[PDB]
Order: sequence, then structure tokens, then C-alpha cells
Amino acid sequence: KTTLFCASDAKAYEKEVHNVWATHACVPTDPNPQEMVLANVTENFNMWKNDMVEQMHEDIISLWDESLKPCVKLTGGSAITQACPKVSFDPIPLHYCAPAGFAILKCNNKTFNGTGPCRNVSTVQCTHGIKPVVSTQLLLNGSLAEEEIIIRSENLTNNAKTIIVHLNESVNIVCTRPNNIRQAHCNINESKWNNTLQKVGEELAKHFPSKTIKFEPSSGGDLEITTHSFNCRGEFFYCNTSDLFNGTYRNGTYNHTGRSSNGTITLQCKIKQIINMWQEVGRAIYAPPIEGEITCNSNITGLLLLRDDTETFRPGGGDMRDNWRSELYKYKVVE
Ligand SMILES: N=C(N)NC[C@H]1Cc2cc(CN3CC[C@@H](N)C3)ccc2[C@@H]1NC(=O)C(=O)Nc1ccc(Cl)c(F)c1
Ligand SMILES: *[C@@H]1O[C@H](CO)[C@@H](O)[C@H](O)[C@H]1NC(C)=O
Ligand SMILES: *[C@@H]1O[C@H](CO)[C@@H](O)[C@H](O)[C@H]1NC(C)=O
Ligand SMILES: *[C@@H]1O[C@H](CO)[C@@H](O)[C@H](O)[C@H]1NC(C)=O
Ligand SMILES: *[C@@H]1O[C@H](CO)[C@@H](O)[C@H](O)[C@H]1NC(C)=O
Ligand SMILES: *[C@@H]1O[C@H](CO)[C@@H](O)[C@H](O)[C@H]1NC(C)=O
Ligand SMILES: *[C@@H]1O[C@H](CO)[C@@H](O)[C@H](O)[C@H]1NC(C)=O
Ligand SMILES: *[C@@H]1O[C@H](CO)[C@@H](O)[C@H](O)[C@H]1NC(C)=O
Ligand SMILES: *[C@@H]1O[C@H](CO)[C@@H](O)[C@H](O)[C@H]1NC(C)=O
Ligand SMILES: *[C@@H]1O[C@H](CO)[C@@H](O)[C@H](O)[C@H]1NC(C)=O
Repeated sequence: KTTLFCASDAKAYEKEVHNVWATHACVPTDPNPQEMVLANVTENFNMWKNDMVEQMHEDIISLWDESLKPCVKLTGGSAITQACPKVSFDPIPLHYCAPAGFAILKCNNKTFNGTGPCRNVSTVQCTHGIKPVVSTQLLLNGSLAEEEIIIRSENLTNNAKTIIVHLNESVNIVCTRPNNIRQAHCNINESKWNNTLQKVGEELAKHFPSKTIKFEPSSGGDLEITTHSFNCRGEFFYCNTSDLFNGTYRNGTYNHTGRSSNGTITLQCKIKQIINMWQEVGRAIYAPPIEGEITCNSNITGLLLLRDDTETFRPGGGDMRDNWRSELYKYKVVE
């Protein structure tokens, strides 16, 4: 369509990499909110062909390649070495704004599944504040569904299409490596995981009716996708989810078949140094983990699943563009 720019709310004094990159490439955020409503102005969206997603993907790649410089980067035959200094790392919201002569349409149907027509469409200058959170399996620190859970997918009958489950009630996940230096663990509440997976199962049954829904651990692939992986305070966490995606949904009953304990599920995690880059096909070797207790307290605001007589779903991810899509679904650049 055109070239979108970014307005952040970053502070220049901050040594945090997100703030630095933003203040160099993002303009200041406009204080007054310019929004233009419309009642019957029907319009069509396709989150899966959105170009905003591609632009933000480019900018996030530029961020990570300017901020989390690896000790070594293996791309094909090349091996590039740089300084890999540890750095303060905490995502900051970024808004994507339409330049002059261009608008951003925003679908206001609280149940829009990302494909097709929208009843209530507004006109804005900037998207809401989006946090470029890189993760797999679980979507972290996102915005929730205002009404009920939504199931987004390009083709719900194509096993290959990644399913984005968009929740309406966040679920607390706490991950920590306290004072093996790469051993860490995560805790989630078994009761709230109950409710979340049971309601996701109800919706998934709305879409797949006869068959009984099943949640199973990640089939196979690189460690970065067979586990819930993410960056926390700087370090790369890889966490096991087999005690998380592990239940069955039959006649409105979701029985969780994962190993809980005292009411909380813990996940075993390793802090790996050889990362399989999401930006491009290559590897990145980073410096050994710092000291202190590294801990992140995150919200599970979404899921990435992949289907395969009953229907079974597994944690997926890896195309970091799906993360951006999960937030830019309700937007479209126009004019
Ligand atoms: N080749 C390489 N080195 N990267 C390719 C990317 C692109 C893609 C695409 C599919 C899609 N699948 C469907 C069809 C299949 N062909 C592939 C799966 C995995 C992947 C890979 N993503 C990752 O590696 C990744 O995200 N790492 C990572 C690192 C740090 C953190 Cl914090 C994190 F959270 C994650
Ligand atoms: C969230 O979605 C579920 C399933 O669609 C629904 O039962 C619930 O009432 C919604 N709102 C919540 C949980 O606040
Ligand atoms: C999304 O909703 C549209 C109608 O708005 C429908 O045509 C399409 O099949 C739906 N897709 C999914 C995966 O729910
Ligand atoms: C999804 O793929 C199936 C075949 O795999 C076929 O119905 C069609 O190509 C797609 N359906 C829709 C509604 O786009
Ligand atoms: C919900 O979580 C509680 C917490 O321990 C557990 O007792 C119960 O079995 C869970 N419910 C289901 C359906 O798994
Ligand atoms: C997760 O844990 C199970 C058993 O605890 C193990 O069989 C599986 O290989 C683990 N997966 C990864 C990626 O470590
Ligand atoms: C579910 O959890 C139990 C206990 O942690 C484990 O033995 C079992 O293999 C898990 N299910 C799957 C399908 O991995
Ligand atoms: C979190 O788990 C504890 C037990 O582990 C439970 O008492 C509490 O009710 C859970 N949180 C919510 C919101 O239910
Ligand atoms: C999510 O936000 C909280 C609050 O800023 C932060 O402590 C946590 O590290 C964030 N999680 C991720 C994965 O960025
Ligand atoms: C989780 O979601 C709540 C919802 O209001 C939000 O206020 C909070 O900042 C989010 N993050 C954490 C770490 O609680």
C-alpha cells in the first residue's frame, strides 16, 4: 500500500534497547486521539494478507539486529562476529501510523475473526500500542478479546494453516532462573488453565463439532518451536509445555491430563546459547547467562495451535509474523 511510520512513547535517557531503537526510528506519540467513527460503512479485512504485518516485521527485525547483537551469527557459509554485550531488554509498545494522504481503518466488531466484512469500521491515524513480543506456542503480553474467545485462521480446514486462539481472560505465567546456571522454571495456575482450555475447547468444538477435541504436546521440530521459547531480560528461555498442552475435551467436559502439583503447573526450562534465528534461516551464538535471579511475569493472551475419530491440536509457532498478525488483524491501510 504505502510506507507506514512508527510513533512510540520511548524516553531518550533509557539505556533499554527498545527505547533507543524507537527514539532513533520512531516519532513521538500524539497526545490527543484522532478517531473517526462510522456506523454502516461496511469494509473487508484479511489479517492474513495484511501488509502492515510485513512492515512491522521488517522494523522488529531491524530492532533485534541493532539491539541483541550475537557473539556469532552463522548465515549459510558466513560466520560474522561482533560484540555481544548484555543489555537491558523489555519490550515497549509501538504504534504504527499512516502517513499524509492515508488512513488506517479499524474494525470494531468485537468478534471479528480477521477474515471478511466488518460492520462498525473506524478511521484512525495510528494503531494502538503494540508490543513486539517474540515467542512461540504462547502469545505473551498482548491485548485481549473484548467479548468472547476468537479463533482466527486463514483456512480452518487446512491443517497447515496456523490457528491463532485469541483469549479474553489473561493467564499468569511466571518464569524464573534464581540463585546448572541454565536451569529455570515457569509456574501457571492449574485452575485458570482449566477454564481457559475448556472454553477454547468449546469454541474449537463450535468449529469442529462431532469429533472430540484433544490438546497434545508439540510434535517435532527445532527446539525453538517444540517448546515455549522467548526472550526475558535478555536471556533466551526454552520451556517444556508437555504438562500444559495435555488434555481432552468430551461432552463439554475438559479433563486436563497434565501433571500439576499443589494447584500449579511448573515447566522445566533451559537458557540456551545457540539460538535458531527467527529473522532468517541461520544460527546465533550469544553470551552465557548473566547472574542474579532472571524473572519475567507475563500474561498468556493467546495461543498458536496446529491441528493434524477426534481432532487433536498441538502448540505451534515460528513465523514471528503470526504474532504481529494477532494484533494487527483489526487494521488496514487505505487511500
Ligand atoms: N530456519 C530458521 N533458523 N528459522 C526459520 C523460522 C521460520 C519458521 C517457519 C515455520 C513454519 N513452519 C511451517 C512450515 C514449516 N516448513 C515451517 C516453523 C519454524 C520457523 C523458524 N522460526 C524460528 O526458528 C524461531 O522462531 N526461533 C526463535 C528464536 C528466539 C526466540 Cl526468543 C524465539 F521465540 C524463537
Ligand atoms: C470469554 O470467552 C468464553 C468462551 O467464549 C466465554 O464463556 C466467557 O464468558 C467470555 N468472557 C469472559 C471469560 O469474561
Ligand atoms: C471467518 O469469518 C468469515 C465471515 O466473517 C467466514 O467466511 C470465515 O469462514 C471465517 N473463518 C474462520 C476460520 O472462522
Ligand atoms: C481451504 O482448503 C480446502 C482444501 O484443503 C478447500 O476447501 C479450500 O481451498 C479452502 N477453503 C476456504 C473456505 O478457503
Ligand atoms: C482445575 O484445577 C484444579 C486445581 O487443582 C483441579 O483440582 C481440577 O482437577 C481442575 N479441573 C479439571 C477439569 O482439570
Ligand atoms: C519435555 O518433557 C518430556 C518429559 O518430561 C520429555 O519427554 C520431552 O522430550 C521434553 N521436551 C523437550 C523439548 O525438552
Ligand atoms: C501428559 O502429562 C503426563 C504427566 O506429566 C505425561 O506422562 C503424559 O505423557 C502427557 N501427555 C502427553 C500426550 O504427552
Ligand atoms: C491460583 O492457584 C491457587 C492454588 O494454587 C488457587 O487457590 C487460586 O484460586 C488460583 N487463582 C485463581 C484466580 O483461581
Ligand atoms: C510482560 O510485561 C511485564 C510487565 O512489563 C514484564 O515484566 C515481562 O517481562 C513481560 N514479558 C515479556 C515476555 O516481555
Ligand atoms: C496482565 O493483564 C492485566 C489486565 O488488566 C494488565 O493490567 C497487566 O499489566 C498484564 N500484565 C501483568 C504482568 O499483570
